[PDB]
Amino acid sequence: SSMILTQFGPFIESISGITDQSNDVFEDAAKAFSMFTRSDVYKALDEIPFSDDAMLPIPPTIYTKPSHDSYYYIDALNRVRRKTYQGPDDVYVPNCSIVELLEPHETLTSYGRLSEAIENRAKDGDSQARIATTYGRIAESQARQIKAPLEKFVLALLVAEAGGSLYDPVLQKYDEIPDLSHNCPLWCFREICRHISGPLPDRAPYLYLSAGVFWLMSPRMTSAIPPLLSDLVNLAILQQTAGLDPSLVKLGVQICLHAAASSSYSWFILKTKSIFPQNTLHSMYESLEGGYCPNLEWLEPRSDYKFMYMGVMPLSAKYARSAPSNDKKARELGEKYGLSSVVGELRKRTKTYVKHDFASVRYIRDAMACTSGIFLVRTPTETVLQEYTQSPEIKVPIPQKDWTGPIGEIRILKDTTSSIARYLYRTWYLAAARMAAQPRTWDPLFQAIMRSQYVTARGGSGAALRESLYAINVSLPDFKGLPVKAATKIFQAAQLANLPFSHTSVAILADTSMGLRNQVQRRPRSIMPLNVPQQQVSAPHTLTADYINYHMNLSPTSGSAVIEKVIPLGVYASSPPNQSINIDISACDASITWDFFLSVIMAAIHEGVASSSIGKPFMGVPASIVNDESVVGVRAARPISGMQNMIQHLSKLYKRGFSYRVNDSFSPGNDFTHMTTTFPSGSTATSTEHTANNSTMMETFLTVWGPEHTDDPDVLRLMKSLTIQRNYVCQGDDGLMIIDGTTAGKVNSETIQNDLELISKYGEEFGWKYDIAYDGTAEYLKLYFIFGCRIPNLSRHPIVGKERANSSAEEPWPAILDQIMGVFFNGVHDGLQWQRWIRYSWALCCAFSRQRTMIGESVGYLQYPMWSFVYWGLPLVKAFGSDPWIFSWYMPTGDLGMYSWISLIRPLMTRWMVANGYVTDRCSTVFGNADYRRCFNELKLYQGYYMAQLPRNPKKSGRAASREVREQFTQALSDYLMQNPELKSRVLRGRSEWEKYGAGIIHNPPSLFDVPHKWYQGAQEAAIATREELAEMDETLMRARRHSYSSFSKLLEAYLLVKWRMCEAREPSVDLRLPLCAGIDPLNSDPFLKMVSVGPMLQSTRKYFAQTLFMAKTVSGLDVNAIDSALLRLRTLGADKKALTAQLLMVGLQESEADALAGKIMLQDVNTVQLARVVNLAVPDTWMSLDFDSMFKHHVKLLPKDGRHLNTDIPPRMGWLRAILRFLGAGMVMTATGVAVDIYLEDIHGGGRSLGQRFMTWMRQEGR
RNA sequence: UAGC
Ligand SMILES: Nc1nc2c(ncn2[C@@H]2O[C@H](COP(=O)(O)OP(=O)(O)OP(=O)(O)O)C[C@H]2O)c(=O)[nH]1
Ligand SMILES: Nc1ccn([C@@H]2O[C@H](COP(=O)(O)OP(=O)(O)OP(=O)(O)O)C[C@H]2O)c(=O)n1
Ligand SMILES: [Mn+2]
Ligand SMILES: [Mn+2]
Repeated sequence: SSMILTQFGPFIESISGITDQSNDVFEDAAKAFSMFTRSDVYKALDEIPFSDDAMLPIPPTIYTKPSHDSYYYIDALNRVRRKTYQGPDDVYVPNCSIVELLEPHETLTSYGRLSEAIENRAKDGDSQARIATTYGRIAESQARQIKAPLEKFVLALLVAEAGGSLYDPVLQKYDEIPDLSHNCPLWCFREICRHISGPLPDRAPYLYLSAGVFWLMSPRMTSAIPPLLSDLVNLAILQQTAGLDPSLVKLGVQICLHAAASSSYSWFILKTKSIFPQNTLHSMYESLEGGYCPNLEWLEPRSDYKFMYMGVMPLSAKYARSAPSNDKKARELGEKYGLSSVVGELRKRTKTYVKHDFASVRYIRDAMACTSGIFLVRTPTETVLQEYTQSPEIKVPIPQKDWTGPIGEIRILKDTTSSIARYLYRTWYLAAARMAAQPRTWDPLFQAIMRSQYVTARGGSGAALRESLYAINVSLPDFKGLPVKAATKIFQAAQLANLPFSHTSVAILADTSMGLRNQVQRRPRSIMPLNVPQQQVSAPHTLTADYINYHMNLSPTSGSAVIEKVIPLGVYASSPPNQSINIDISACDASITWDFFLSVIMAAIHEGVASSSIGKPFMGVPASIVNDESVVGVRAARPISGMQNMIQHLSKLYKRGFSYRVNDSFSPGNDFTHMTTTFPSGSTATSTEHTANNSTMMETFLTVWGPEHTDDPDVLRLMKSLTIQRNYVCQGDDGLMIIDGTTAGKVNSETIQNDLELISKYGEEFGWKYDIAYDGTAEYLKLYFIFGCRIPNLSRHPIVGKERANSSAEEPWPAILDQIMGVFFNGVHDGLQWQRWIRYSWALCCAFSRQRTMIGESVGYLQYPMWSFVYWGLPLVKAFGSDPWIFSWYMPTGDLGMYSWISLIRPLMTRWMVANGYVTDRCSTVFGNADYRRCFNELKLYQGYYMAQLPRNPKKSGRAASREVREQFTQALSDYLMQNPELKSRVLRGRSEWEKYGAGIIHNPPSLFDVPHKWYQGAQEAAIATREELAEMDETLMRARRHSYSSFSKLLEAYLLVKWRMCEAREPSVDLRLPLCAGIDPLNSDPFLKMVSVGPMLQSTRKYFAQTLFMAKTVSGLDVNAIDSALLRLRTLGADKKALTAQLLMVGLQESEADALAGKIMLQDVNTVQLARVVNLAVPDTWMSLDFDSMFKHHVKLLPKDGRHLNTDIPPRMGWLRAILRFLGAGMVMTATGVAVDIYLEDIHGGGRSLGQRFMTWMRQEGR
């Protein structure tokens, strides 16, 4: 550690709260990090005096593996294939030797890549060589699934931990987290690597580079080492940052060692990934004595996902685990994978927890962070053959006699059918009828929005489309000479802009390009990038599904972020006396096929949409005539609407299937088109469509099937009390059945058990394998709940992992900084120990803040000041002589965050500056007699501040674009969007109108006329950048670093004029004995105190924020939040109604609607969150789990604590000020470590009137 | 070639 201490000494102290932070120390540490060689990190690791408790037997078979050759073969189709040994799954990268297939590197002599000799032979066609290349390429691919070299994460850990225990400001004592000599993962990482390198000077087992991956030329290396080491690094860091229990951590190291020990690391990891969850989470409290769980009320209407805390629910034996015991299967699983030692130890400990509290949920949490975090990987060929193969087993087919004759491509489900499809057809027909009945549906704007949905900078199988068209002799414009990426649906849009639907129809049957996705703890999944025509024709399906989800069921449309997965619902569902069944349908996409679902859905839509769409086109598609054979004998032609014409063509595609074109870059010679009946995932229908069928079938069960298949009085009662509108929440193939409890306690376990079994049997009837889980736990959208307590699953957020499906290289340097920051926020949302996490993050950041730059022998260095990270969100540990750890990780981001920490130590800063020579005669309103201008330039605070706001990736704009083709393109884009003359006309009105009532007031008028321009830029920025464009980006960051400044942003200089008074601590909003999120307990002071004082966010953030906008959606390309800002800004700038009416017309609204909304906007009382956008203030993501709405409303007093002040009074017409002011008060409160306090407006320098004009100036100047 |  002397090697680490000597080199990072001062820095270590600055991030441990012993000494102040400063850019000089920081940048020097950065330079030290940059000059540490890989092998030096292993040397540093050797200096560590590991304890015996940190050691465990390392399996010798981890080093001696067979040849890859016996693990592959060539099939009847000549494609290289993985040869199965452990079962159908055994398709991943096998654990084998690899050195025998390498050629030493020219320079890094001890490292090697795949023999170029082997590849050429493979490219020739040699079977043995192909096998070898494939294994070589996939093994490498498995190794690329990480953010950067493992040594950087390790080094930062060394630096951070060299600081020793941290003193808690609140608890007023040092934490007791074991030091590194007790870190078992680290010991393994060192020993495993040392054993491989052996007598070699190079200590790294492999090198993660740009030129690819290189293996250390040791006969001891294995294709399983990269995954293994990556797993150990994650555990190593968490044992120190999440305060994980070391005894548990060793259990996780064992599974991993067993994984590398097996014949296929990934396969093994996959087959055992439920060990920790099963022997802890899903087995808690078989016995229960005490503890408290939340008591929540689900407000009406349940669709709002809005809840209210009502105190605590005392627990007792009355609530012990009633769900079936998983013991048997659990022990079996352990026995089958040689892990019965671990499974047993876990069962033993789980039984010792007889009280529900912080301690026990922390144990579950700790247990679950130990699961491997690797992104499983296998060759494309295999994913495609394993995912587009299985077909649903419809145990009860829809009788052939139940269909009418054809009506084009569809057949009507006779209403005489006794098939369960009867009800599936009803829901969709009904929905379709109501959707097409809506006036909005026929509005030129809505149809424009729809048509813009799939016009994105993403792929759409462009090549296959261009050739399907060529087959009918139709050539698309090539826009030869444009600097935009051609494989964008945006490019596609332009090529089709001026072509009749009848000419592009054939494209609906074009092939589909390959697209893949690797996931943590899951198998890779293939994706279907549908083309514009295919997406167009899919509309009716998508809209009818949306109509169902919005009006007929209880469903969520969530993303991937924890902030949007409705946490409140899980707390409710899992709190006794409530119970929940976690439903999931396995092989969902393979389950939605023509034979049952699609052939019925198409018919339903096509018929329920008939009368309202009659005699009308839709989204570009024309009406037409189709052959009719419904009735027997009677065979005529039928006039169908454009909307119907879509279903007509879509039905044709759903019937034929999809031609998945597989170009496997990992398996030489594996080129082939595979036809599959699996449902498309890249379809705009996918998600919404699966959510609708889900709830529809559940409705049919509870309402029809169920009741008809059982006379059990209780099961019938339980069922009757369940409605899909109140008790069943779902998204996609995920379902959460919430059985509310009574005063008599919870519903009988045996009656629930009976119910479930009927659901299972019910699904076999239409080819759906329900994966039902009834274990006392609530699990929805990978969010884990128990007794009202949310259990973060850390294993799913690998600190070093990163998905990399394609062979393409990682993004140039700067890019990694955004990834590092994301790692930090995860740690916040996941509840890691705040001080330990913040310190490590500073280590990690410093370690990635410097990059070597080239300009042609002009070897300089790019360096981000420590201040840039603050701008990005990382809280300061100690600065300007302040006390240590006064800043919380809930500190806002950007300007709002800068204002907050600076406001919290204004005096401190001023005093410090003066005491160091930065004195002046001019008294600053904010910093008194401090020479802040000279100070902030010298500390690189201004520099860091501005550098933070610069693009972290190369810009492609500015590439030479021959004006003429440049105009042809944006024209086609325009035509696509401006298909319907009525819409264009709407915008032209908005324009001439704008020139009379709005032009001049603001300068950001959003307009549909901009979209074509934004679309072009998007297609541009999607293209690969040049080394030149890369040099330009550096120069930019480096120019801002040289430049010196005299102020911050106009907005921030305004916030600084506002002073506050921090007061008495708030009272608890929830019981302090109440577990809400494992990890957030009295051992994690700041996160905890904030949780208790501020309160948890009990409403769905998606539903909440949807209430802060006048318009939900707009044409893709424009920003709903932008539009909201312009309208409110015009109003604040005193613009006339007519002016707002003009803006709305420029974005697509019909005058009637425009004038109505404009008039409505004018008189509304806009809420804090919505109003604060006029000045670009946004609720920090980190705050999303807290009740920020209460804070704004009841704990940020704008009335000075001691009465009215002249400066504090708010001018009549400047009420909007109060909203901006609220964000500033909360910003300081949330940034201050400890309990939320009540902050009181103390002062506004030039007064509120001056402040308002100041903000108005910024407003009217945006975009000039 | 890399989707919603
Ligand atoms: N349409 C669509 N749905 C997605 C996507 N990613 C996830 N989902 C949906 O949300 C669900 C949760 O998926 P996961 O893949 O577990 O993502 P995650 O939510 O980020 O998991 P984590 O807990 O580790 O943060 C599965 C699926 O129905 C995506 O890219 N597109
Ligand atoms: N990047 C992703 C990931 C998932 N999905 C969609 O999510 C849906 C179901 O989610 P999973 O449960 O994750 O997929 P399954 O195929 O059902 O997994 P398996 O039975 O193990 O659960 C189907 C799939 O198309 C998607 O469109 N895009
Ligand atoms: Mn599933
Ligand atoms: Mn699912």
